[PDB]
Amino acid sequence: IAKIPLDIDTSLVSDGTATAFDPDSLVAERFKIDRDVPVALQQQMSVEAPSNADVVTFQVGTTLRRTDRQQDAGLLLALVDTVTMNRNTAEAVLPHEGLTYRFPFDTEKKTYPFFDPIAQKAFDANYDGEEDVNGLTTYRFVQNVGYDADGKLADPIKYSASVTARAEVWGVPGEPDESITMDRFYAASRTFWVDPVSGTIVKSEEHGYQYYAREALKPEVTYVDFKVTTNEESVESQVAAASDERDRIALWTR
Ligand SMILES: [Xe]
Ligand SMILES: [Xe]
Ligand SMILES: [Xe]
Repeated sequence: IAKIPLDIDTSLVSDGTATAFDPDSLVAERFKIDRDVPVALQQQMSVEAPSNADVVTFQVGTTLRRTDRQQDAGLLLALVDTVTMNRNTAEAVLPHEGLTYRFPFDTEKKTYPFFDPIAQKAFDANYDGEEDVNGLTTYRFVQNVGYDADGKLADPIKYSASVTARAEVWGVPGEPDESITMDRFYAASRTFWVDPVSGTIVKSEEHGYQYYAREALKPEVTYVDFKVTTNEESVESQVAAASDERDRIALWTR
């Protein structure tokens, strides 16, 4: 019925709060962890080569920054991702699988595989109900990565990463000047609000958690624990884009 357009160029922002390690304390006497820090997650998406009649490539740059700092300070996380997807299905075709940044046209009330770029694997995005978003009826989907159905930490992803520091520097118990090596782990939970016609994700809520531990289910030191939601302006921009796409599709479909 339709193809993902080749002229997508969006910059979306999600605001929220985090507990975060201060990267500027890496060589300090004690690793500094700041609580209840305001943050902004910015996602910039642009179309790149290869894109043609069949496929579309998106380059996505994502940053998480503290908003109680000026522009040269407070960068917490940065990720660049590149994916080529089928223009008709939105499915991925470094190797990605399933949905990544959009749902298919005529999205159904069912489970979809949705890629997590840190886990480097697709996890179920389960249908969770209908909800109005700025006058548009959307389908809500929920994806858990490392958390079970009850929201308990169960299978966090171990990064392939490790950090070695004295117990006094980590701020954990230990023998005097004991050297401790901890692995980095990741777990996340996301909610997507989807326009069922165009498949556009008009709003998202994301709760990301990265920490250091000797054992996966016994987190010891937080790297980042953030919860963000797409801001009003970004939701309005996506609802407008989805609405334009829907108006165009309505002209040649039944
Ligand atoms: Xe990020
Ligand atoms: Xe660290
Ligand atoms: Xe850390």
